[PDB]
Amino acid sequence: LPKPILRVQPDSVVSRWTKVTFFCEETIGANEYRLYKDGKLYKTVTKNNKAEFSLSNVDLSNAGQYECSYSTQYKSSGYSDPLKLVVTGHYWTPSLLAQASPVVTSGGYVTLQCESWHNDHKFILTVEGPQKLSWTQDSQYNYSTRKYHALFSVGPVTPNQRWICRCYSYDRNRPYVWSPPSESVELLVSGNLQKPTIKAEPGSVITSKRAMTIWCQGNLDAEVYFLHNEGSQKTQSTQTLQQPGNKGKFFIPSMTRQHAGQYRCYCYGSAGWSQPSDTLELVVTGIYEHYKPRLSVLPSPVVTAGGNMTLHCASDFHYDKFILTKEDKKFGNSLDTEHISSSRQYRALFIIGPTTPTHTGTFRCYGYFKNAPQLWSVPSDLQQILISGLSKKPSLLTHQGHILDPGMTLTLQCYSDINYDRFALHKVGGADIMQHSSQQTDTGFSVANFTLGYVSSSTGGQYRCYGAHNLSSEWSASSEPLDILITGQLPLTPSLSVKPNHTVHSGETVSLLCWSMDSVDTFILSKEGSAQQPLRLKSKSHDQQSQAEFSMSAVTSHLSGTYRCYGAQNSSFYLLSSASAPVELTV
Amino acid sequence: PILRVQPDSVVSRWTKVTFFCEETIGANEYRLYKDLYKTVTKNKQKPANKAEFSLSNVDLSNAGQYECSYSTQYKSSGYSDPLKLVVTGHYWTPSLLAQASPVVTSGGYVTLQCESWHNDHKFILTVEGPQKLSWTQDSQYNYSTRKYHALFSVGPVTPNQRWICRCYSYDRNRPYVWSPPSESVELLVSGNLQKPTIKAEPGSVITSKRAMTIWCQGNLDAEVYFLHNEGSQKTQSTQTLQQPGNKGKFFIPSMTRQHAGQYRCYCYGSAGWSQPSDTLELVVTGIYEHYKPRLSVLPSPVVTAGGNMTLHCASDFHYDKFILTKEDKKFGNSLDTEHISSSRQYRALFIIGPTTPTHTGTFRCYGYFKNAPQLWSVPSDLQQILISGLSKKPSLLTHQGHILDPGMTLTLQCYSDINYDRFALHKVGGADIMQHSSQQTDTGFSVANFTLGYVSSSTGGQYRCYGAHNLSSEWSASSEPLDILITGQLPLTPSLSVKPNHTVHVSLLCWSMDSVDTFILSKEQQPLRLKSKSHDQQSQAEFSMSAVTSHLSGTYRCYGAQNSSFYLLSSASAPVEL
Ligand SMILES: *[C@@H]1O[C@H](CO)[C@@H](O[C@@H]2O[C@H](CO)[C@@H](O)[C@H](O)[C@H]2NC(C)=O)[C@H](O)[C@H]1NC(C)=O
Ligand SMILES: *[C@@H]1O[C@H](CO)[C@@H](O)[C@H](O)[C@H]1NC(C)=O
Repeated sequence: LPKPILRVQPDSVVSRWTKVTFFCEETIGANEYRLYKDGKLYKTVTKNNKAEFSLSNVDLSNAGQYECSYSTQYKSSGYSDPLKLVVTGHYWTPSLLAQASPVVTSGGYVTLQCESWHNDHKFILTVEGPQKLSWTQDSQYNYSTRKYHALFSVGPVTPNQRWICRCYSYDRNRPYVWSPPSESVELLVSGNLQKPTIKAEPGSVITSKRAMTIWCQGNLDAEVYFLHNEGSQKTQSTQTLQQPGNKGKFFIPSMTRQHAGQYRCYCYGSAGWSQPSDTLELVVTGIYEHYKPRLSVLPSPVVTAGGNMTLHCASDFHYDKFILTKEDKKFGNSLDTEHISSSRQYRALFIIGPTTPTHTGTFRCYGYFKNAPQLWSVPSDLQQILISGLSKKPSLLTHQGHILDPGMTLTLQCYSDINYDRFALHKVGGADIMQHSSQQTDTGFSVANFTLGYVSSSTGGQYRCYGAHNLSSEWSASSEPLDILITGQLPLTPSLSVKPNHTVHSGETVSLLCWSMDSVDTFILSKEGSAQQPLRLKSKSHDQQSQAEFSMSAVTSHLSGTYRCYGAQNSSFYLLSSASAPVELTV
Repeated sequence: PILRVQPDSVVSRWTKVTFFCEETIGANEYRLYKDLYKTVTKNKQKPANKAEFSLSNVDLSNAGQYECSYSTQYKSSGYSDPLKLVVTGHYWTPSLLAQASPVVTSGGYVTLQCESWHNDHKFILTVEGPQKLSWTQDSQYNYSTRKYHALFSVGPVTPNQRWICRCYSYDRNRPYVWSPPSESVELLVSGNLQKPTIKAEPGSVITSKRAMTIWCQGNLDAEVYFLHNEGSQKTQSTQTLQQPGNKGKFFIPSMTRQHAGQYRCYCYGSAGWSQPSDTLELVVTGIYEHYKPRLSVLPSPVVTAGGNMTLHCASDFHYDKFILTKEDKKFGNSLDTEHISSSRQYRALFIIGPTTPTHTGTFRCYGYFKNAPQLWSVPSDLQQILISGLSKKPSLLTHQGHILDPGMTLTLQCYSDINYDRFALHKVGGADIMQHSSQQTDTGFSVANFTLGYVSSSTGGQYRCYGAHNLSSEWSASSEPLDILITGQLPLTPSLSVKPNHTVHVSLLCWSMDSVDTFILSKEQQPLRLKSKSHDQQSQAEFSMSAVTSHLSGTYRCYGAQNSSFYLLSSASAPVEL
């Protein structure tokens, strides 16, 4: 019979009072297995090819050499190579933990629990001060954690003394006398002096794994600043930058989940403790990366001053609440998410009161859950809001004509008699807003180049322009609407007709007509170099053909003539048909 | 003075006590202050110089803090060190007090002390819940206060259960026979759920003895909101307005010292406790009304956008710090007070970075001490700041003429081509700024009439004008300066002369024997300035024109002025008609 193999989990060197299991692996199938400890029968396991020997809570006596044997009814033969099980004792140093938090109001108590691995009857808590205060407690035994502990209630805490606690344990009459001390647990006292001002230089919202600093500047007689996280964390700083005034540095290399939450600066000085700082809430983003939210604005990203505006942030994921932020700073408050039964979206409408110039900026929305208020989602694609104002209306004129072809490039241009430092272009129905600086032309007024790429079907619409000053943050009023029309998209093609003679006199009249057998809702007259708004007429169909009369009264030589006519439908108000054969009239 | 008690400060019940107020000086009257309680008058006619305050048969109500004052008729000054008078009861009912504060972090302990005046050996602390938790402690005896007490450490506190503690006392040999309970002390748990938003409708800064409301709106699954003052106070509200959402009402009839400090809203609901609200700091003003501070601005109450500006608030009293407020809201932070050794003033300079339109408003400054950060002084006389902007320059014209004499009323008028909703007038060197509504004249531009009272010597100066829009908070640029000149202030009167002919188809001269620095020509129009060259001890000035037109025909007068006052003119000069 082949020799068996004995395994141990965990490793052969185990700490005291920890469960261990002996695994006896054998390829043959054995009716029973026998574990021999130091040459004596210790255990016997029957059935279940591998058998286990569980030794929960290993004591010092259980340490030694072990052997496993496997047996069949017909024969047993093999003894395994012995594996030495070694038990390691525990340290005598006790553990001192603020059972609630180091925060204490003046004249109050904070409960501290001191645990250790001693059979010692009594524990001691001492405070580092001119007078030495001691508390003596008996050791209680917790059967679940298998550890001896004792709770202390230090106090009453006076706001003039610095409280640093250390724990000791001993027995009354044993040679080893006292145990080594625990780690110093310092209490945070809510004094009566003036509160320090806590700030965050990068901001209160930081993406994960990035650096940030937390500084609180308080009284000039301070000595030590404490940065207490409400997630039960505490950082201590003594060396503070003296210039200018007392400023306590707290640096975090990379933000994680354990660094988010509310923070308060506690301050001890020459005149005692001080009132705690304001609750600065830190927020770590970059979690929940899969479902990025999306934000949009109604009715337009540019609204008049003092008007209704509703921002809409929704996500396919079941977020609990949505929070809006402007720039890197929090904005407004949190709103619950509403589950639309149809669109499968969790919605939240950020209704805003009468608009103010302060609302102008860059908005983002985040998603998070109630159980983790400081763990936000990935930021959403930014949505820029620009509230208009009551300044003088700039003018938006277009080189190269209104009605364009796909193969030409349009560069929009906005100017204003008032010296505006910056101009903004907006397309009605769009979301993005383009901002360009203004250059001082020789005529003395500002001019902004708004370059636009190759004209495509999307480019047609309505463009408005706004002005602003450098120091100012309030934008101007809207500029007169600008209709950009795109030709050559609709298959239908109209035909043009002229009523009278080609050579009309300086006072003659001409009613022209463009008609088409195919259905056309509106017709548009175009002039060569039509920098002017083309004339739009609805179409009245006497025959199966749609037609429209563009009457001309008291024509002049400047009006050389009218050349092409275009068709349009109600489905797309500003996407025009192809051109009609040109017709040149001469006055 | 020193206040003595016989017997000791801790007296048995129903026993007579006497207060001795010993003072080396002789005082006409004595006043005992409890927490004015009694007054004995001895106008030195009485032999003894010390007065007694007999409190026969002391009950529980007499316990508290006591102060004695001694006064001379001409002055009173001294308060004595308060001696805590403790009355000891014999009854069974115990008292339960949160030794620190009801605030608890989830999974922690809060120490509660239960004291009583009985010889009961054991105390019990019970929590009001479905599961019954009990703590049994032996009574420790304090020999100083002669009262039996026992400390309890309730916990661990779970953020899912509502913790309401009541204390009982009993005897060891018999159980189930408890004494009546103490007042229910409910712990405030710092949960992990979403934090409520705490607000104050009137504001965070309120004058004393006035009413205010504190509302915190949190989760819609809440049940009870707790408003905990960091001065160890707690208000509980259950009935909340359902529409719209859960809103907890907290009303205070009159604000006092005990209502100031930082407040936080703790919230318990169906899903457990929640993180406490933000630390809303309440401040009660109207205290220290004796020494009102004063605030001023340099260089001018109207500065250009993005410029240096320093606000100066000082007071004769030794305040620790000064705080600036805009409107009813706090602004900036606190600044230490600097004791100027010469002017006996405690100074604080509020330096402001590059100006922003948000700084436009109404500023006040308060004084307070470090030991009481929420007890501020009486508000100072307001100082209004109006930051200018980059809008189009308005125009400033004056009906009824520029140069006026006293006993006349001047109505200033400011217009601008841009539709401005509101106009503001400023006088260079002044502090106040006048704001008027705008009138839309038929010409298409806005116009504001700025009425000025009876013209006096002080009223002369330099007035500027600014424009604004309703929705906007950014003001316009400055309007061209307007110099107002006052006639009839200097006794000397100059004379004018014309050389050629009465009927011109010419350099004029205004002369004065007395020393005169500058001369001012006036048209019966922007006045003309002439410097004086002193030939033969007389001052004179020639005004050349190099050309003449029909419009220039008129009556021209000259006034005198000195460098000491640029806008205080002399009396009128005899007319000369061209
Ligand atoms: C704004 O755009 C125009 C063109 O889009 C710039 O230049 C003018 O271009 C037209 C024809 O394209 C010429 O007839 C003009 O003579 C050009 N003007 C000048 C001054 O060269 C114009 O310069 C742009 N503005 C700025 C500040 O770059
Ligand atoms: C066309 O115009 C010419 C002159 O321009 C005129 O003589 C002629 O009669 C006109 N004919 C018609 C048909 O209108």
